[PDB]
Amino acid sequence: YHEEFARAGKQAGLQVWRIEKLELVPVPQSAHGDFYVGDAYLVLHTAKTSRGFTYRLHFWLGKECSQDESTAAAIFTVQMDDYLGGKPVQNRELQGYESNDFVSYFKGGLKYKAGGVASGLNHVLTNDLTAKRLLHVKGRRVVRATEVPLSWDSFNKGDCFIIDLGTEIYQWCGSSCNKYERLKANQVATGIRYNERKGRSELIVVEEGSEPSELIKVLGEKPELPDGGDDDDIIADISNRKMAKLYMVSDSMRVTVVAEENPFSMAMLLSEECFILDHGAAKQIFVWKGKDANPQERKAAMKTAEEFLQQMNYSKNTQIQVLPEGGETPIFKQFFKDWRD
Repeated sequence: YHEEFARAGKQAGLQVWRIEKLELVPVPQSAHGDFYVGDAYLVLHTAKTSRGFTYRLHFWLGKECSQDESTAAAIFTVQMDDYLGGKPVQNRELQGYESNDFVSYFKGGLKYKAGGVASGLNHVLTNDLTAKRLLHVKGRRVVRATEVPLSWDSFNKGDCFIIDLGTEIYQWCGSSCNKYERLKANQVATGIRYNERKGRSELIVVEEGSEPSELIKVLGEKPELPDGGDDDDIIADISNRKMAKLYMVSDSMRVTVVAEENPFSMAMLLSEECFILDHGAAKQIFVWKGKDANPQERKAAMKTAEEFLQQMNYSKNTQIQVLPEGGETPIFKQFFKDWRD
């Protein structure tokens, strides 16, 4: 019913919408990758196949968005899903914990902008040039630029920071950060100048201990810098250990174990029921919904999955992927020894 659903999934490519006071508002192509820290988004990826149209539906939740702001995103995803006839694959995306597939849609990386709809902020593209902000650039695999308070308190020796003053962008490189971190932060700074300023802006690379007068004017005198925190985010352990479990959901919700170790057999998946493939140790849980399974139980898959994490004492930041029968992902299918299409 909401106007945009009519625009959704018509042709191949990526479509980003931001939930603005219970309404779907498109996010322009240039703004793709920028997400407000206090907002909820809907990301739809359309793939053309011979005949077929394959959908990868994602709902991104901001760190500062409310419980009710999060609820609206979940409803919109359910409405979008049945609007697309239960053909799409749904994913709950959490800020700083989003999946590889979601991450792969934005080549320049992710930009976490402070504020949101409550601060009156828009994705409406502007020449701008009046901007004053600070971006903390972190991550080796995935480049994440986070909007941090524009002061020396945010700073650390081991990382790269981008001071965006509008007409000029400063790439502050910490004394103890390597070549890879410098290049990645540069790509973000080049991204602002070209994408947001149209190349009018000027890029100045700044070294710690050598900051210009303009920088120390806004920021003030530079004090001692804390040693760069080593994030060393958890990386999947490679072994011959079979860490996945197969569960069947029996309506609150009751989980019954099907298989105590992967590889699973395709026959275990019954069209009459909803299943949970647990790979919680590797940060991923999958909700497989049978074609002849109860429709009310199918719609509550996201809620069922969140309850599963809580019951099995997993982190609330575990990746949730909801799959319809026949719309299984290559990652889900590979847990099976006898997968047949």
